[PDB]
Amino acid sequence: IVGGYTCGANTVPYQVSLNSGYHFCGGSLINSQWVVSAAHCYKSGIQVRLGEDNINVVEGNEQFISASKSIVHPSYNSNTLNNDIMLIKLKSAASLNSRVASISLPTSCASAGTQCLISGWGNTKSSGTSYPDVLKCLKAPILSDSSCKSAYPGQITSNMFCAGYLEGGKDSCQGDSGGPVVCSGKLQGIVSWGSGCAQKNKPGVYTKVCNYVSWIKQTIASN
Amino acid sequence: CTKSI
Ligand SMILES: [Ca+2]
Repeated sequence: IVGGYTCGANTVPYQVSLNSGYHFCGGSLINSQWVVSAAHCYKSGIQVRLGEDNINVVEGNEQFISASKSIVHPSYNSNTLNNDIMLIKLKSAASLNSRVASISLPTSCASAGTQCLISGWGNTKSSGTSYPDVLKCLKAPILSDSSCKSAYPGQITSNMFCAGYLEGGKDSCQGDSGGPVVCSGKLQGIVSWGSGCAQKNKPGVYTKVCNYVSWIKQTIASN
Repeated sequence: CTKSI
């Protein structure tokens, strides 16, 4: 997260870190056994780290739970990043508590201008790399589809939205992928992609979770 | 560009 702020430990209790011996993506806990992340975060060997704040220090409240299933959306296109959503089933249900909590899926899509919280342990620099220890947060609005498509012509599918800032300086960034964009208590987005990070006129692009709620529910229900 | 590490 570039241009964000330290969330505060466990203030984003649905934020998970996907770890493969290092934090590589975020995710969002959507129930005690399932995490939503980005399909492009798929890999083997995912350990979901819940309850994290400092991802480099065991501070307490962490639960590290292996992924038992990582379900990339069947129509994920790794070139266009359409359907950039993955569900991870935890090998065991997380113990939910104030620091490890699910986030609700949307019941409807969010409108442009909806303010959301994007969080992650991604790079905090728009140029160069600095990976934080602690979870970073960014309040960011969903941009209009027109602005999003203007920023990323031909690249924004109906399953994506832009959020953030066009003036630069505030965005999700590498290492934030898969993590949440939560708006009014609903997981509306998954950090997916963008042209660089926090670049002027290049807002973050996020998987539009509301388009996947049924898929998520159906997939969870069948797994 | 995807935002993974
Ligand atoms: Ca930790």
